[PDB]
Amino acid sequence: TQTTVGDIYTHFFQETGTVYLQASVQVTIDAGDEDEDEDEDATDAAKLDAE
Amino acid sequence: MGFKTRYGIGINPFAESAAQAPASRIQSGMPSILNSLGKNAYFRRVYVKGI
Repeated sequence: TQTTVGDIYTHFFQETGTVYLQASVQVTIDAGDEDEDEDEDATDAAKLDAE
Repeated sequence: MGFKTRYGIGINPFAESAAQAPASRIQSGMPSILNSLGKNAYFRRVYVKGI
């Protein structure tokens, strides 16, 4: 999901709760081209929250 | 049954403190992307990682 400046996004963290985030600089949320293979840490949701 | 209330908030004058003059003589004193996002001088926040 591609961020756009001035917009508002919302998310819920598995360990701290829900929160609303306003993007300030356009960026790709996922990792750009990262968060695969080398992680070997946890579930899909826990990977998104870390990023 | 429902509840309703109106509060409103506002930035402080000289908050940015990097410019010597207001933009348009009369300007909104309410926080926004172009006036309050990470530009205030009254507050600094630093993450702590390692503990």
